[PDB]
Amino acid sequence: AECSVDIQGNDQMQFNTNAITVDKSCKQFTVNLSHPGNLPKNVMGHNWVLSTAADMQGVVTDGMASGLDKDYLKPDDSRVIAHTKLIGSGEKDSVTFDVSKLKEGEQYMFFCTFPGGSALMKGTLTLK
Amino acid sequence: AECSVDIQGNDQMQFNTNAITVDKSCKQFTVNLSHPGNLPKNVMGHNWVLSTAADMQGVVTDGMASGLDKDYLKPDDSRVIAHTKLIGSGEKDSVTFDVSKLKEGEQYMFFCTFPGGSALMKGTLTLK
Ligand SMILES: c1cn(CCCCCCn2ccnc2)cn1
Ligand SMILES: [Zn+2]
Ligand SMILES: [Zn+2]
Repeated sequence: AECSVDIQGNDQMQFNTNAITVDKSCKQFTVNLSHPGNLPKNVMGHNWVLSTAADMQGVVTDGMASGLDKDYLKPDDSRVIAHTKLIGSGEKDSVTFDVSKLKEGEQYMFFCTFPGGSALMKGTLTLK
Repeated sequence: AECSVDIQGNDQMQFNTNAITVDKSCKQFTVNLSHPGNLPKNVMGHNWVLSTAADMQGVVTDGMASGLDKDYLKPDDSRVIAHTKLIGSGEKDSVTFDVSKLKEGEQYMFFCTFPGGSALMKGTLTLK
């Protein structure tokens, strides 16, 4: 199954992968985010958020400053290329987005925007 | 056993108590901190740290800005009345301090200074 990827965030602040490759010839791409482990959303929440490498920092800072009610994202943060809901243990969220929103030779980062000082629940994303 | 208290911080960011009362007639007071649950120091670290209510904020901010090597405390933070080591799952640390360092009618706060989730692992402590 190209044009999708299953990804997990555990009670350890770990994504089960840190490099996503998106196939140049997908019209759309889907991220299937789950949470094993036993910790609730308010303690060990994870979302999967996509931005350019450059924007990641800003998106995170403004995101944490948005609070739990906003899934730790700034409302209408135009830097956020795509994102899932914030999930807790045993929950499950998907996000599909147009691959046309991605550009060749750019660094993208995926990450979780839930609080933790110097991080980071992060990973790279890239076309191919 | 007055003049001491056993206190736990779990994989949930929860101290097992949030109000400590120090007996006016103890010469010294002892806090026995332990960590049930399974998560390592670098994920779910807990220390027990005591300051005035006033100082708590600055101590926490400068503490998180100190990093894991410094047990998330500012070196020689003179606002820190007493503190334990930072511990992970299965670990155990105690701290004794002079009750003379406490003053009647003042709000004191105990807290973990590890970089948090939704809000802070707080509690109160009072002379009586
Ligand atoms: C993934 C992990 N996180 C942070 C999980 C919080 C861990 C809290 C540990 N802690 C906080 C205060 N004392 C101990 C955000 N997204
Ligand atoms: Zn997370
Ligand atoms: Zn802690």
